[PDB]
Order: sequence, then structure tokens, then C-alpha cells
Amino acid sequence: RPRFSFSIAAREGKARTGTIEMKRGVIRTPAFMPVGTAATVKALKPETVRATGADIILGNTYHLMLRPGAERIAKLGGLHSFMGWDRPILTDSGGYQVMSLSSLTKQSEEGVTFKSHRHMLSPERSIEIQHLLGSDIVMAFDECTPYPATPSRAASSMERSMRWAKRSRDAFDSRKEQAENAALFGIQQGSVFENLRQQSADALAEIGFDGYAVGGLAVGEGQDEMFRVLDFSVPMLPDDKPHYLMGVGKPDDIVGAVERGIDMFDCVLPTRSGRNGQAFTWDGPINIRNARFSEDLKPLDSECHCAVCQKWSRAYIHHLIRAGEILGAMLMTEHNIAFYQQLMQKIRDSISEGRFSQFAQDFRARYFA
Amino acid sequence: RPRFSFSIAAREGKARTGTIEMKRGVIRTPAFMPVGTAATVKALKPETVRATGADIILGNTYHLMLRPGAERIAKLGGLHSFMGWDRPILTDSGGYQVMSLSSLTKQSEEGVTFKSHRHMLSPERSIEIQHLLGSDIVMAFDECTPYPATPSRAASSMERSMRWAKRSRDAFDSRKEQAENAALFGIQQGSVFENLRQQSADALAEIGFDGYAVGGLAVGEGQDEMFRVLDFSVPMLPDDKPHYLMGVGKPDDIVGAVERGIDMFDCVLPTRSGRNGQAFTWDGPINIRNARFSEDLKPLDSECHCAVCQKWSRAYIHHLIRAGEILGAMLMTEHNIAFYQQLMQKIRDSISEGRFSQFAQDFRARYFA
Ligand SMILES: N#Cc1c[nH]c2nc(N)[nH]c(=O)c12
Ligand SMILES: N#Cc1c[nH]c2nc(N)[nH]c(=O)c12
Ligand SMILES: [Zn+2]
Ligand SMILES: [Zn+2]
Repeated sequence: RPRFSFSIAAREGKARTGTIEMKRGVIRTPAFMPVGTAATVKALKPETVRATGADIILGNTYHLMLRPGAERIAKLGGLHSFMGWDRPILTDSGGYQVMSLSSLTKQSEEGVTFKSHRHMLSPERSIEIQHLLGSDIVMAFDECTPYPATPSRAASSMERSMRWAKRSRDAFDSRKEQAENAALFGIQQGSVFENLRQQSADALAEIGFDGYAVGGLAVGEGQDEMFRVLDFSVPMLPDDKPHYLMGVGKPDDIVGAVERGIDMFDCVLPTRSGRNGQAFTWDGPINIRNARFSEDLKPLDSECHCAVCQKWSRAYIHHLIRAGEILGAMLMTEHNIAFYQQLMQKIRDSISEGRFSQFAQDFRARYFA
Repeated sequence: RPRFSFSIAAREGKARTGTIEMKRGVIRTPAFMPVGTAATVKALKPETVRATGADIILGNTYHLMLRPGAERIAKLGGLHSFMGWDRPILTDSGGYQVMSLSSLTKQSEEGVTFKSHRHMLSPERSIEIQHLLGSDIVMAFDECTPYPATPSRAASSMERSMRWAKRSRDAFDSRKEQAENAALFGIQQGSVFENLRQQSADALAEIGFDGYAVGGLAVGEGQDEMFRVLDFSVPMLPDDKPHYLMGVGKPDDIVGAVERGIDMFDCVLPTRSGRNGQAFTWDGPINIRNARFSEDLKPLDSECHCAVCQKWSRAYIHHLIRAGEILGAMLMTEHNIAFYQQLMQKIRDSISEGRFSQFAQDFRARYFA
């Protein structure tokens, strides 16, 4: 396959369905990327992640540079070989995580220094770490502006991100092997302000990237506000390149974002919530720990085709989670990820058949009932 | 198949290899039974347990009567359906666990009352709970004498166990469905005293059971003492019925016990130790958390045919366990159980080929080196 080729096969309104061809495989879009922190999609073997239908997973520059270390993973053969996932992997730049999980931080034009549990992370080092990990889709090193933010602070932050986007591009292009085998996505910032989003989109397009991520919309904004910002933000991005909404993933968030032109998603909800006892169903989420499921023989979801719903009852999983058993986490996580992939498939198919708007409406009606 | 049929195919010294045919399947002996507390072999799907080569797993009357409850499991269809294991399951009687995990206990001729986290457990209730769970191999309700024990205390304890063995037999035989579909094993007690072991063996044989377990030898005795007791204890049991050494499982313990006539084993070592970072290898156990494995690309064991050793490196698993990742527990546990089953296969094959003594010697030489 080519290093990178995004092709749109069908459209309906602002929604699009297609494929991204990369050396390690094809990614069907709209796509949901399970999150793999600490070089593992929590509680799942890579073959199980693949069985649920995932075409690509997300890795993180921040966590991996700390443990087990970027240089170490490179010495061992790369992240793919390390964790046993041979398909595409998108790595976040650390731009967000360094300010979310670090103990103490020092931000400057050069980058961000921090202490975990002292390290420096700059556009150049972020790109290099992603190279050492052997990432297929490299994310530019950005700054995720806190929400809410004053227009002045949002502007300063976005402007810095754009300067960092240019530095990310040059660092990526300077490494032959990386430039020839991986792809680079730029990240749009600007908080919830249209003029800032426009300036960011324009700056990113001027630099040129293989894909464009919409950053900063998963840090406190309610769905109404997020959708409102997507309404004017996505159209600012190049139409012929993938649009990636970072960190967004509640089922209904995803459907609404696809309706607004988004092609890729990632979020820890499926996995994290799964381990906490929340299972997704077409009738809305349920918390399996609830006593009403102690003797419920039905599967997590009545239509779900996943291996978990084919074999075990809500009653068993209820028992497992309430007992703190590892198998409980494994089963809840596989089902949730499988549910998310089934959602993406229904989305792709409906767009391809020109009935996505109807699908969106039917989905909400049942999900919110 | 028949309700129960034990056939010995080959022998070498006191060692035997054969099969136990039961309605839900065939059990190859010598056999190792992975332990499944809380209706789950920790961190493994039942299909994975089966993939490692396990023919039967162990369930526990004590833990299940507390959570989720025996009557509840019966209402839901039985333990097999509940946890998704359709092969034979041996259930311990609770005789041991009630005195090991209970907060406060009250022992009497009638049975044992206790509080967990008030419940009564008697021979009759134990047998009934195992019936409600749908156990294939039911264990008599006994008393596991603490070690060490004075001859007087050991005698009193054993005598009570034998009276309870008779009560267990009658309770089992009184339930038509259970008597026709499951098997009943008696449990030999008597601490480390030959005369008490003899009296117990004789009492059990007089009552008559489908199999005979050697109890009380997994509560503090060193290997030398345990082997010494097995030397005179196993020969006291009926030759044509299975001999089950309860709670014994270190690799070398197993080899030595097979050399002494034991046909079945169970122990939490493989699973519990696996989650703690200990991996079994033909060269002895290793603790994967050790820094010397941070960049070791070799599999857990160089010869192991398990899925874990086919795909992941010690370096990856080291990282997983040190990060507290669930996949670490899953991988360590699958490998350890697979290693134990591979050990049983090597044992069965060597006995069948009349070269078990040589196998025992070669195994120790390398394992202890
Ligand atoms: N909101 C939001 C985000 C979620 N992940 C992100 N990763 C990066 N690099 N930037 C961002 O803005 C976000
Ligand atoms: N030692 C030892 C044992 C391990 N499990 C046991 N289970 C029962 N019922 N009795 C026993 O003596 C033992
Ligand atoms: Zn499911
Ligand atoms: Zn192995």
C-alpha cells in the first residue's frame, strides 16, 4: 500500500465514509480508535482488539516516554512488535497529557519540562519519540487550551500551537525514514472561538498535513457547545483529508460529530467505563453492578454480536465485577469496544447507503429512551 | 459416556497414567486442575483454560455459597452454564476453606457455623451446595487438620472426618439425580501419622467412593515430610480408583507425588504466582519483575508452546506487570497454566513409554540447576 491515501467513497450532508490506506493496513472511516496506554488496550489481547473490528489503535507519547521509555522500545523493535499489534497505530504527541498528568510543569516557547510519578518535551522531541515508537500516524506537538478560556489566552495558546505545528512538520520531514513511512496530522486549536479556529485552520493548511485533528473540544465543553464549535470548525479544514476529533467518544457524541464531518475518534470511555461496570447498549448505558442484574440471564445487549454477548449473561458479569474479578474487566471491555466498532460500522454502512440521517435519528430515539 | 469410569492404561513403579470418563468429558491422568474461585479461573476465559490443555477445573463450595450463592447459581442454570465451562468440574467441599478464610467459626459434630467478609456448613449442606452448583466430582465434607498436630488431636480430627465421610456418602446417594450423574470422592486425613492414615484409608474404603483424595498435606509440611507421608499413605488407598492430592502443585511436588501414585492435583500457585510476577520455566521459576528482564526479548520459556511464548517477550510482560496492567496478569496466568499442563503431558507420555523415572530425574536436574 501507499504511505498514505485517504479516499472518500460516499457522502451524505457533511458526513463521509471511506478509507485511509497505509503501509500497515487499511482504516475504514468513520473510525474509532481504542486507546492503548502503557502499550496495551487495557484488559485485551491485541487479537481481541482486532476481533472487535478495530483497524487502528492509539498510543501515547507521554506515558511511553516515561515507561518503558522511547529509546528502549526502539531497541526492542518498535511498539508494534513490543505489544503485538501489527496494524496502524496513531500516537498522540503528549501535548495534552503532559499538562494533565504531570506533577509539576514549566511551559515555554521551546516546549514543556515536567516531573512525573524531570523531563522535557518539545515539538522536536515529541516527533522523535513517535519515530522511535514506530508510529504510523504522528500527531503534531500542541497545547490543549483549558476550557473555558478567555479570548486572549485562547489566542496566545493557539498561536503557540501553530508555531509548534510548523516545528513538528519540519522535524518530521527531516527524518527520511519517518517521512517516507508514516503520516503527520496537524491539530486545530482556538477554544470555542470561530475567528481563532479559522486562523488555526488556515495556518495548518498553509503548512500542509496528511490529516487534520480538531483539538481542545474534549476538556469540559458540553455536547451542545462542542457541536456548535464543530459546525463552523470542520468546514474550515481541507475537505480531502481526514478530520480527527480528539478525545471524543460517547456514542451520541460520535454520531453527532460524524454528522458534522468528522472521520476519526478516540476516547478511553469504552475501556475505562467498562472496567467501572458501565456497559453500552442500543438502549443506553447500564451499570452492570446494579442489583437488578444479579439474576438477569440476558446478554449485555440484545443485538450485540460480540463474543461476550454470545456466551455470558449479565448475571455472570454482574457477579464478576462485584467480586473485583479480572475476567469482569476483560468481558466488559471487549463488549464495550465491540459495541463502539459496531456503531462505526452502522454509521459507515448508512452513509454508504444514503440513510445516515435516518440512522442518526433512530439511534437517538432508542438510545435516549 | 458413563457417569464415571477410571481406566489405567500404563504403569511404571507406583506411577499410573490413564483416563477418567465422565458425562461431561474425559480427564487424562495424571491431571492438574486449575483452580476457579468466584466462578472464574482468574484472568482467563474458559476457552483459554481449555486451550492450555486443562480437562477439568476446580470450583469451591465455600466461596460460591457466599457469592453469588448456591441457590442463585442453581436458578441460573448451574455453574457450568454460569461461567461458560462445559467440561467436568470438581468442587471442594468447603471443609478446608471455612476454617481458613472465615472471620469467626464454631466447630461441632454437626458441622461448622461461621461469619464471612452467619452461615452453617455440614456434610449434608456441603453435598447439597455441590449438587446445586451441578458439580461433576463432589468432595466429601471433611476437616483439614492443622499442621503440626499432636497424635491425639489428629486422631480426633480424622475420626470426625470419617463420620462426616459416611454422612457425605449417604447425602449424595439420597439425591437420585446427583448419584446418577456425578461422582463422590472421599478424603483421607490423619496428619503425618501412619496408623491414623491407615485407619482413615480403611474407613473410606469400607464406605466406598469413586475416588480417594489425600487431604491435609498442603498446610505447612515441607516436601520431604509430604513425600514421606505419601510413601505409606497412597498404597493404603484402593488401587483401581483415582488418587487425588489436594492443594499440592509446585512442579517438583507434582513429579514426586506422581512417582508415589497420585493421579490428580490442584493448586492456586500457577494463577496466584502468575499475577505476582512468577513465571515457571523448565529451568526453574523466574520473577518477571526483575530488572534483568527489562530488555529481554526471549519468551518466558524457551520451549513452551503456549500462545504467550509464541507472541510476547519477557521484556513486554515485565513492563506490563511492573505497570500493574491487567494484560500482564492475563499473559502470566495463561503461560503458567499452560506450563503446568505441559508438565502433566510430559508425565503422562513418559509413563506410557516406560521412561517416567528418567523424565523425573532429568526434570529435577534442569529445574533445580
Ligand atoms: N480536547 C482534547 C484533546 C484530547 N486529546 C488531545 N491531544 C492533543 N494532542 N491535543 C488536544 O487538544 C487533545
Ligand atoms: N492440605 C490440604 C487441602 C487442600 N485442600 C483441601 N480441601 C479439603 N476439603 N480438605 C483438605 O485437607 C485440603
Ligand atoms: Zn456484546
Ligand atoms: Zn508459555
